[PDB]
Parts: sequence; structure tokens; C-alpha cells
Amino acid sequence: SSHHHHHHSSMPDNTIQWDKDADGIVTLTMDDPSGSTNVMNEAYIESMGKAVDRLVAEKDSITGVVVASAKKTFFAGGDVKTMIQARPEDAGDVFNTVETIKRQLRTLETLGKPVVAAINGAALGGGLEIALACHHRIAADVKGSQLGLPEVTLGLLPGGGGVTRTVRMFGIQNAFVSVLAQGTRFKPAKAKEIGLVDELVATVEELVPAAKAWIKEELKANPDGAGVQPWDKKGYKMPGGTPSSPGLAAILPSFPSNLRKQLKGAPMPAPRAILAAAVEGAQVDFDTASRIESRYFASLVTGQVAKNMMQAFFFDLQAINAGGSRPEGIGKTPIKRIGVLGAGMMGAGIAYVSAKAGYEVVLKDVSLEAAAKGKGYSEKLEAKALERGRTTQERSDALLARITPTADAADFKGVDFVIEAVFENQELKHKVFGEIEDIVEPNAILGSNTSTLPITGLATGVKRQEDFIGIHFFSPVDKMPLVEIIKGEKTSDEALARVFDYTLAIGKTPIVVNDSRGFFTSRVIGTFVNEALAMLGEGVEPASIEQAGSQAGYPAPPLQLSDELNLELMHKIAVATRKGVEDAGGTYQPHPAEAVVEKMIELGRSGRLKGAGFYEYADGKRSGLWPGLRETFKSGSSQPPLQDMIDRMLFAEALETQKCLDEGVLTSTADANIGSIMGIGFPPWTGGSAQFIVGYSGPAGTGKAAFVARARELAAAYGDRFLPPESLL
Amino acid sequence: SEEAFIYEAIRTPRGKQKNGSLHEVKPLSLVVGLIDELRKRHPDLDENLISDVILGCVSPVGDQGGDIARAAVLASGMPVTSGGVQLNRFCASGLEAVNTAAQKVRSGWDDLVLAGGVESMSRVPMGSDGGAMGLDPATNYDVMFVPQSIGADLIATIEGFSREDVDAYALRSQQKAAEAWSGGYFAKSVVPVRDQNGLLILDHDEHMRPDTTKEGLAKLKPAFEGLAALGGFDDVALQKYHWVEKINHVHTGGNSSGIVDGAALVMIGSAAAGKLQGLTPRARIVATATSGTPATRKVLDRAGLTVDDIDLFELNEAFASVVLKFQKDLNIPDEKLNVNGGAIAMGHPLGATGAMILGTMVDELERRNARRALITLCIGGGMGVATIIERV
Amino acid sequence: SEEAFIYEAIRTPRGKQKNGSLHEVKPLSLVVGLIDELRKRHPDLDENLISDVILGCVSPVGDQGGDIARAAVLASGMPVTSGGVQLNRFCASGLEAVNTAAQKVRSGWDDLVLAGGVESMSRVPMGSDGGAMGLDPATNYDVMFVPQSIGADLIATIEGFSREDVDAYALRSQQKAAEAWSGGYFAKSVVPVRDQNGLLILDHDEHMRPDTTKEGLAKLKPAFEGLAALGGFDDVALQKYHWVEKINHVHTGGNSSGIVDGAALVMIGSAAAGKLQGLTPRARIVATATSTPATRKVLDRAGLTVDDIDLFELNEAFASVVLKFQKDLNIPDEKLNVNGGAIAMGHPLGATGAMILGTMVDELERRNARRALITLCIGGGMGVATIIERV
Ligand SMILES: N#Cc1ccc(S(=O)(=O)O)cc1
Ligand SMILES: N#Cc1ccc(S(=O)(=O)O)cc1
Ligand SMILES: N#Cc1ccc(S(=O)(=O)O)cc1
Ligand SMILES: N#Cc1ccc(S(=O)(=O)O)cc1
Repeated sequence: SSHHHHHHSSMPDNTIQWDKDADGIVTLTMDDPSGSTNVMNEAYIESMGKAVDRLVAEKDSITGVVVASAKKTFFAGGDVKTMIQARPEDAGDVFNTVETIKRQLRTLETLGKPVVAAINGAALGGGLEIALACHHRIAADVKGSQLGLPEVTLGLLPGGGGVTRTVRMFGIQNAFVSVLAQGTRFKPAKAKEIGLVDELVATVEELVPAAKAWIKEELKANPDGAGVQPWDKKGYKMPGGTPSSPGLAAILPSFPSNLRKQLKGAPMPAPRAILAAAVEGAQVDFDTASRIESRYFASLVTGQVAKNMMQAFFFDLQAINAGGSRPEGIGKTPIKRIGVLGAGMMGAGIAYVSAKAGYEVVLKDVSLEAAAKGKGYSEKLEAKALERGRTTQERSDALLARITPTADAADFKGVDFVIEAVFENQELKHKVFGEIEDIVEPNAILGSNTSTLPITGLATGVKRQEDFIGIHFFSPVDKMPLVEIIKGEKTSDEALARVFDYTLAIGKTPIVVNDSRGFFTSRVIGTFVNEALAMLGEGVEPASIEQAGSQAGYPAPPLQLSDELNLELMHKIAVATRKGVEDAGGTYQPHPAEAVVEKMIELGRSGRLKGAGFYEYADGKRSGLWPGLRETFKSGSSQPPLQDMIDRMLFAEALETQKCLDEGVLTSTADANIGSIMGIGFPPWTGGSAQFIVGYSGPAGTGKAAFVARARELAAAYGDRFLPPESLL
Repeated sequence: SEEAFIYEAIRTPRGKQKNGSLHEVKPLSLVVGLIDELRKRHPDLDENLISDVILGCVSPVGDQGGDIARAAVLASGMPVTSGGVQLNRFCASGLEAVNTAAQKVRSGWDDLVLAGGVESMSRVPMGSDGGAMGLDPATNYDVMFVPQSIGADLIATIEGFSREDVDAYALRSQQKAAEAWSGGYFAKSVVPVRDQNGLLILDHDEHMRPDTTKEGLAKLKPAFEGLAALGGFDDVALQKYHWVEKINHVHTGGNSSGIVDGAALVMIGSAAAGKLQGLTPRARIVATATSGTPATRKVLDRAGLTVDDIDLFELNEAFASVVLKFQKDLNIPDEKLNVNGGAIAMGHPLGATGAMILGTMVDELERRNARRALITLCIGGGMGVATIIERV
Repeated sequence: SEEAFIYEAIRTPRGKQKNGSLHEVKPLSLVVGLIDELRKRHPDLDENLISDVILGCVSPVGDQGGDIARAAVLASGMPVTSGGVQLNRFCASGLEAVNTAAQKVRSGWDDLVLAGGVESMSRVPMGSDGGAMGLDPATNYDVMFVPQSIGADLIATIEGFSREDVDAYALRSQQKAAEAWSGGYFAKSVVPVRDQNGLLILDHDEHMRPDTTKEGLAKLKPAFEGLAALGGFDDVALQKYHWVEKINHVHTGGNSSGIVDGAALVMIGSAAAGKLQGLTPRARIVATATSTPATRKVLDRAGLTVDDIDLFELNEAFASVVLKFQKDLNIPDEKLNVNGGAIAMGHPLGATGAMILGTMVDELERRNARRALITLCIGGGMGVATIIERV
């Protein structure tokens, strides 16, 4: 009933400045002194509580309100340090906190007076929820400003009235699909078109004057409804209809099944909770709907998935984009002209993301014909972006004009950054780099896009071994956000920093990995696909294997991924691992997946590149599982639970990540988590392959101890490769 | 305890969905017309003996709301002490009302009961009552809701029934329904619907297409290949039945039950109530069971019978694949299954189909002079009801 | 043949209508919470041996449509073989579910059955489902449709119950309801409603006004003046009861039943099914009847009279219906609705019959008495009645 969280016997910081003008318009300027961004913390709830108590006390002399900010952004984010420590016994405190917050916005919105949101910069999460409580929203059309409710990307939901208000404004379907389910971030112009914002202005200086102008005109033209939201009038009708209307009730039972289909069965509870609160709230009045939204919010905050997604997509990403794995005392070295060796899907994609970022790119291949078709990869990407309307002809032509196809080694004049993407062969990369190391600038970074071959052995083919470095991209390069920076034994600290800077310049995320056969991504993705092929040899139905991959949360099912990895490459990788052990005198213990791999090579089905893999391919498209697959491996003779298939894949990658951290391959769990999600596709609800252990949740318990207990269950039934390393015991 | 006997079992004709003859007739008028027919056949029946009226109704809303069983008691001039309860148990409602009537007599605390069902799907379509699930995405999400049409398609993919196999059964149902109508088999139990002036509205099951050919069925397009990914129900089905790769959509409007209007009434009572009113039993309720394919075995395990003891099997033709699986799983001889056609040809009025196909078996038992019939309903999934009757 | 016993009888508290604590809870969740309570009290129960779930529901539309009993079986994770059927017999639906479950036990073709009712009247008001005898003018005209409230005022007119007489009973129902709550009578049967976080939503019957006086009761204005002159229901009533001149309207919101939300569940099974599952019977279903002249029908069927009954439980739809029933069978004042009734605690249509049945199961045990009689929708019409024995 109060706007303050406590009502019994320290004190927070005041973050809102009170200015009332002559006409009676009060301006609320948010400015938290303890940060450059206004956030949803205790200092704000106390400050906004005082201002709301004061608007009610001085209601007889106040004629309108303007909500403004003094930072570069409007209001974005919350106190994640506090939310992540919310345990099940805290549900009472979480529920009461968001009820107080929303009661503050509820009083401001039913004040009987016009309230205008002067959105100067970015309003995200609680920021847009504050602006949604106002009656009119004007935004400054500026570079970098974003408006949206991205709570779902952290395993949460818009708990400060975002779900109830967007549903009341746009209806159930348009609110869920366009704003809530994916946490889409909008540009000020896009927000005006979808109704999130009403007017646009050119600069921030005009905002408060434009708001006060709107207040003055609103009190003159339409006084009866001044300060009244559409849903607080007698004749309100929800767009698209209430749940009990005939048009919406015909498709309503199909909303959860459509959501069950986008997630592919993955256990991510936030979108489910959003759809529930949206629909359940559209059945009652606003204040009851708002309270239902609090209860669904509290259950998500006290859960495990939210802690995993907050740990990964907030804290872990903070440390990476702050230079966590970058060397300390290194300066900036601008890049003039990039050289790419190889016009395959990798080199062409590398040239595209570099050109899109504004860099001059020289694309070299063994023939002009092949080089010209490599630049055609960017033509087809710019064609789609023109038809869809994401880029202009001016922007698109300048992008394509920074790519220069060539077949001549002498066209590498003045190149100070090499990125080789040729066939993965030890003595080919020696020949390719030998013809380039003397033509390029004497300070040129010499990068290699290698998946498994160690960089230390590759660097012996150039004279400046200090500037040879691994730069591992992921297909397709325009969509995959991670770059795996691999440090050889002779690679200097400056080369790491210069490639680190290049990764952020092209808009990707870098992890830093020490040199080892398989690096991190290729070694961990192999354990995932080798588990699935092991199940196929054991006799599990192939359809169950693929469902097990999707319901676990992976972006691509494992048998589909294997065809794209090519079984020929997978086989000679196992031959290299077998040689690296038999050369050290030891005896090689093969993976049971190697028998399946050799059988598909034996039957002439080595993957997608050869037109036949576990799937069939016709007209350049995947066309169903190969019918003869069930007879080759006697499918159906082994029917384990789906949760066991799911765990075998998740645990194989989690254990292998742990062994990568023990051997010094990775240097931090932040690199392991983000590198597993953005690199190989480990499910986002886990917070990463390392967070999967500390955050494990199963029917037997929670945490590292429960993970160890489950891995021992898997080991007793499926093989000793699931026995946890000694570093977990 | 006390044996429950069937004394009468009548039903309206089934009127089709589009341009149907029964679209103007309130569903309360469908029941009342059957109540008046029972008076015409037993004008000296003491209606104070009747102690309850149990009507099944899947969509008790609108014209079918407010306890339609009680409206019928009052609108038809039955005594106020004759009660009136509506129930809903999906496709099984018409048979659950009969079994509940039989159980109320077996308990000894009731003597004579009217049971049946009514459904005007052309005026109150399926789903009009809302749903404790569709208005609740959380429940819908967790229980993995799948409409029965997709599940029938999934049964055909798993059991191996092709598009020709389900069409072969649809052709069989239309042929046997036409022979039963031409043969006069339904002359004494299908009560023509008349208006307030006594003028004929409907006298036959107008959903029938007795000129059906194998080619006409092959030209129909799959009916649920447009609701599959439109709601994502094919993917939701395959997340549960994960060993299946692709659902074969073989069910069309020609091998699925028809959306029709109709009602049915059965008179259940004890032996003492029969002798006292001057009524001769037509059949006896031997056993009932509720389970879910396993309700058929549970009712046989209760009467001490096997498949070979039953002379007639009557399973609702909601979908062809459901009936075909039931046939293959219990090795049902083709000459014992839905001998007078089924819902594919004549229609499936949800709340009333149970009492409609029970009365179909009482008449066919007497026409053939056979002993036992087995009637089962809503078999698909977890629910399902079965009943065994013996000719008296 | 078999004997129907009661093994458990639980119910949610009853949340009021305006600013009600259960308004945010879906009715499906009200039932599931009571199912999970039975699990908490008998975790050893083989739910495969539960063969049906029968729920009373008078307005089965919207939140309460689509066979809400089947939804309860699915949403609570009960076996898919546990059935699920909804029924409607107006005010008696809850007790009709219990009696039907008892008859299904006696017939020998059912072993263990869950029965009860649910009704969220603040989310789905009565009449929301439609109905012919209200929305079909030909039938309505012929049967002389009159709401049950006008009929209650008519009863007070004929029988001669003054406004002072109905309000005096309304006070006793509030006093007995307060005494039962303060004495812990409801501690083990009223299961508080919690949300998905374990937070408390409601733990008491909100509709109660334990500080009621007869001066405040007299201040209330009659509740069905505007309805009787909206559609002329007084005139329609007096056309059939043509010997009475004017209806005396003595019923208000303080002497009629409250409009509330709630649910109740009763576990009914055979003697053999109880031994296997380690269940102790708490009561026995002696007889059930349907028709004042439904109470007699169940007395003759059980070979009992009024003197043999220890406690009488009549739903307090309106005060005059209970007073008339008291003078027709000479029911002593200390045997009639001993722990309050619907005037104080509310009348959640489809669930009331199953609620007041559980109230007598506990008062028999607490008083160490033999028999009790429960009846609803009474006064000729379409009434139901049941006699239970304590075991
Ligand atoms: N919003 C919010 C919120 C309030 C309290 C807590 S805590 O559990 O008390 O640390 C966590 C989150
Ligand atoms: N707690 C919390 C919280 C953090 C970030 C965001 S946002 O999605 O980045 O605007 C929203 C809520
Ligand atoms: N033989 C051959 C041949 C191959 C490539 C080219 S091209 O110059 O790269 O287009 C020209 C001739
Ligand atoms: N970088 C890179 C790269 C280039 C060619 C091939 S392929 O073996 O020719 O398909 C694989 C990787």
C-alpha cells in the first residue's frame, strides 16, 4: 500500500531532481550519482517513492509531469548484483519489491494529470517500463538510442508493468511476438512505427520544451481525458480482442504450441512465463493483471536458468568486452588494408565482415575466377539486404567497393593484416604464407583460420614467428559472433592485442586460447557429435537423437551438424589424435563413434559436401533422414530415456570444457561460457559449458555435487568417459 | 446388484453442418421431440416413476447451457421431481450418461432413468465453451496439448495405415450405412423431426454420401496439413513421440467423422420398474468400464468374456485410423465391426453419439437375434468408455 | 452391495466477490491445489487405483469449460486413466458428484473415486453460460421463469417470516461461523491457497462479518427490488400463486448467501480399496435421494426418522428457505447448521454441496455423533439429500 519498501525504524542516494515551473509543470530528472546510467536499484525505488509521495501531496498546484534524464541514456538495466543472489526463500522480498515499483508507476499514471516521457537516450527494461507508465512519449532521434524490453534475454520478464502495459496497448499477439518474447531492441524511428513512442524530435534540447508544449496543448484541447490511459476509460477494447472474444479464442490454444515449436522443446522457462502473464492478465483488470505479472516475475528470478543467463550474458560478457583476456600494456594500432587468402565460404565471409566494418580488403585466390566468385558471396548478401531494406544502394556499393578480387601474390602491397583461410594442411599453409610474408608490410599480423592444427607448428613457415597467430572464424562468418584467438608459443603479446582490437572492430566477440591440438571449440564440438554417433552405433533411433539435440537447446541437431562438418575431416582428425598418442608410446583408446564414421565413409556417405550424409540432399537442400540408416545400425534395438540422451551430450561437452581449463587451454570461465555459447552453440539456458556444472539442476540436487553425482550415473551406464576429472572432486 | 435394462432407445436423424435441415431447431427442441415420442409409444407411463434425466453435452453453452437436461424436463411437461443433470466427458458423454443411468439403478437408489445426449454443432460449434486449457497457456504448455485430429494422423504413421487404407474403410462405412437405410433397419428408432405445426423438417441422416467412390475420396485434400505448423501441433506431437520423424497426414473430410446435429434418448430401469409400467426389456447392461483400447479389455475382464463371445462391435468412427488400429490390435473380424455404418457416413454429434450408437446395437441385436454387443467410445488417448449389452 | 465410505474431505477457503483474494487464481488451479494436498497427506497412494474424478460446476464456460475435471487430471500429473467428468445440477452439483461417486462405488464397477466441485463466481458469474429457460422466449414464457430470489421472498410471505425473522437467522449463522473458526473447527479441512512461489494468497473465509449486529442488518435495503420491477417477476410469480396479494421482500445481501470462489474434494472408495492403500474411512454414505420432500425420500430409504439424525446441514441460499425447512420437520435449533453456513461463508455454486458435506464429516468426529443429513437446492424443485454415518 506504500510507495516505500520499508515502514519500520541507513539511507540510500537521491537520484531524482524536483523542478516545478510557474505554470505548475513538475520536471523529474533522473540522475543517479553513483553511476553514469540510471538503473533499477534501491536508491531509485526510494527516490521515486519520495517524488510520488510529493506529487500526491502537491496535486492541487501541479498541472503536469515530465519525466527526463540527465545521463546520455534515459534509463537502462537493473541491479544484477542483487538479483542473482535471490534464493527460493527470497520470493516474498522479490514479489514485494516489484509490487512497490509498479505501485509507484500506477500512482504516476492515474495522477489525473498529463505525464510525458522525455526519452533522451536509451530506455531499456525498467527504463521503457517507466516511459510506458506515462501518457505520451517523445524520443530524441539520435545515434545509438534503443528502446525495448530485453529482460527475456537474461531469463527474466518485464516485471515493472511491461507485460501488462504492452498487452493493453498492442494486444496479446502483437505484444508477445514483437516486443516481449525475444526482447527485441528498437531504434527511435522503428519505435514510432509500432506505437512504442508517439513523437520524434531531432535533438535532446527540444525534449523538455516539446513535452511542456504537449502538456499545455493537451490540457486545452482534451481536458476530460487529460492524464487518462486508454485502458482506464469506460469504452476500452483490447486490440485483437480479449481472450474470451470469438476471433482470438479460435487461435489462442495454438499460441503455446507455436512457442513449443520455436524453442524446439528446450527447457527455457522465461518465454512460457511471459506468454502466461500476457494471456492471464488480459482476462482481468489492470491491477489484478499487474499482480499476476509479479508472481511470474518472482518465480523466474529465484530460479536457476536466470542465474545462468545473468552470469553469462551480463557478468561474463562484461569482463570480455572490458578486455579481460587482452594484454595490459598495449596500445592501439589502426588497420589500413586487410589481406585474405582463400575465396571459400570462410575467406569470402571474412572479407564480408571486414568490408562491412569499413576496412579495405584484398581477396586473393589461385585464380581470378575463384576470387571473383568469392566476392560474389558479398554480392548475394547485399542483394538480400537491399530487397529486405536494411541497407541503401549507397552504403551497399561502398561495402562491395572495399573488396578487391585478385589472383596475383603481388597485389598484397601495403597489407598489414593477413587472414589465411585455405585448406587445412600443414605444408599448404607453409607454401601459401611463404609467397606472402615478403610482399606485405613488415609489421603485418599473419593470422590463420585453422580448426585443429596447432599454430606453433604452423608458425615455423614464416620468418616473423612473433606475429603469426591463430584467428578462428565460424561458418557462416556473417552470422556467427565469436572469433577464437589462438596464441602460439612465440606469438607476442602485441599480436594478441591487435587481433583483439580487430575482433571488436568487426563487431564480434573474442576469446583467447592457448595452443593445443583441437583448441577449445573444435575439441568440444567433437565430443558432442561423437556422443550422437555413439548412440547411433548403439542402436538408438536417429529421430530420437535429433530430438535429443533440439530439446537440449542446441541450434543444430548433431547428425545434421556432422554432415556439415564432413565425415572425411572427422576421420582424419581421429587419425591425428591416434597418431599423437601412439607416437608418445601409449596405446590409443578409440571413441565408439569412430566405427560409425568409417562405416559411412565405407558406404560413400561422408556428409553434405558429397551430396549424401545421414540426411539426403536434393536440389541443394536437406531432404529427410537417409532411409537405409536404420538398417545399417539396427535402429530401435536400444531405447534409453530421452533425458539420458540429452545429458550424455551436455555432459560430454561440460567435462571436456573442464579438462580444457585444467590444461591451461582456456584461462577463465568467462571465456569458456561465452565461447561455448557463441562458438559451438551450447544451449544458452545453461549459462555456458562451465556454468553448467556450478549451476547444474537435476532431480537429485543442485550444484557441482549434483553434477558429479549425475556424471557417475552416466559413467556406470554408458562408459568411463563420463567420470568427472579429479579437479571436481 | 439389481440388473439395469434398456427399455427404449430412440434418436433424431443427423442433420449436416452446412445448409443443414436441423440448423433452425433449438437443441432443446431436439430432446423434447424424443420425450414426446416416448409418450406416444407408452401413453400410460407414470412419469412420476422417472427420477432423473441425464444428458451428455460437450459444449454446454448458449442454446445448450443452463443444464439442458432440466430445461427438457420443464419444457416437455414432465414432473418437477424428475430432476435433470448435464454432464461432459468429451466424445464419451452420451455413453457415460447411459452407464451412469445404469449405475444409478444398480445402486438401488433409483428405479427409472432417462439418459442420452444432444448436440447442435451447427449452432454451438466445438470449442464454444472456451476451455480450462486454451485460456491457460501454462497448462497447455506443460501437458503438451495436441488436437485429436493430429493424433489420429500420428496413429496412421505409426501403425502403417496408408491413405488408401483409410479411404478403403471410409468407402465401407458409406456402403453399409446406405444398405442399412435402404433395408429399413433404422425405421423404428430414428424419430423424424417436425415443427410446431407438425410439418416434416428432417427424416434421414443427410450427411451420408452413398455414391462414394474410391476416386472421389482420393481427390480430397488432407484436412490437418493446414493446422499442423499453423499452430505447431505436428512439432509438439513429435517432441513427445520422438522416435517418429514425419507425421503422414492421411485424414481428410471424407474419412473423418461428420459435424452434424442430433440427439438420442435411452430409457434405463430395473426389472421391477419394467413390470410395474408394462414395459418389456430389449437388452441388459452387462458391464461398463472407463480406461485408456484398454477400456474394452477392462469391460471384458469384468463380464468374464473374450473377443469371440461378442457378436457385434460398435466403435465410433471419429477417424479411420482409430478404428483400424482397434481392429488389428484385438483381431476383430470385419463382419462384426460397425455393421450398419458409422460416424463417417452418418455424423458424430459429440454429446449424443454415445447414446446413438448404443441404440443402434440394441436394434441390430434383435434384427440378427444375437446375444452380446460391445460399444466403446473416445478410445484415443487417456479417456475411453466401453459397455457390454446382452439381448433379453 | 458394496458400501461407500469417505476417506478425505477437504476444501479451499472461500474468497469474496469484490476485491477478492481468489480473483487472480484460475479455478483449475483451485482444484489442483486440493489434489496436491491429498498427495501430501497420502504419498503412498497408488493413483492408478483412482478410476474417476467428478467435479460439480454450474457455469462451465471460459475458465471452467472444456471438462474442467479432465483438465485437473492432466494438469496435476494424475494418470491418464483417471478419467474426468464435469456435471451440472445447479446448487446441488457438488453433492450430486459425491452421491454419483458413491453409487459408482456401490455398483461394483468403480473402486476409488475423487468427487467435489469448483466455482469462481468472481471470474465466471452465474448465467455466463446462457441457457434456454432464460434465453429462449417461448420456453421461458410457458414455464413461468422466476429467479430463485423472488421465490425466497414469496416463501417468507406465505409462511409469514418477517424481515426481523430472516435477519435473526442471519445473525446466528454469522455467530456460529465465527465460533467455529476461533475454536479451530476448520484447521484440518480448510487448505490455504498459495501461489507458484509458496506465498500465501488466502487462508480464511473472507466473506464473514463476525461483528454483525441486528441494527446493521436492518439498515440494508432489500436486494431484489430492482430485479422484480426490471422484468416484472413479482407479477409472473403472483400469476401462479394467485391467492397471495403482495410479495414482502425481506431478503438482502446480509441474509442471502454470499457470492464467492472456492473448491472442495472428497475421496470416495470401497472398503477393499481402502485397506490396500492404507486409508482409514472417516464416514459412510448411508443413503442418497433426489426430489423437504427430498429429505423424507432419503429418510424412508434408510429406515430413519428425524429423531435418529444428530445433525442437519441445509445450504443457506436464503434465510427463509432454512426457516421454512426448520418448521416443516420440527428441526431443533441446536441441530441445524451448527458451524455456520453460506450466509456467513459464501455459496460457490458447484462446490457448495461438497463443501458442506465435509463440514459435517468433521463435526460428527468432533462431536462423536452418529448421523448427519445434508441437503441443497431444497424446497421441492430439484433437491438432493444424503445421510452419512460416522465410522
Ligand atoms: N527486484 C528485486 C529483488 C529484490 C530483492 C532481492 S534479494 O533476494 O533480497 O537479494 C532480489 C531481487
Ligand atoms: N535485474 C535486472 C535487469 C537488467 C537488465 C535489464 S535490460 O534488459 O538490459 O534492460 C533489465 C533488467
Ligand atoms: N584453364 C583455365 C582458366 C582458369 C581460370 C581462368 S581465370 O582467369 O581465373 O578466370 C582462366 C582460365
Ligand atoms: N578456412 C578454411 C577451409 C577451407 C577449405 C576447406 S575444405 O576442406 O576445402 O572444405 C575447409 C576449411
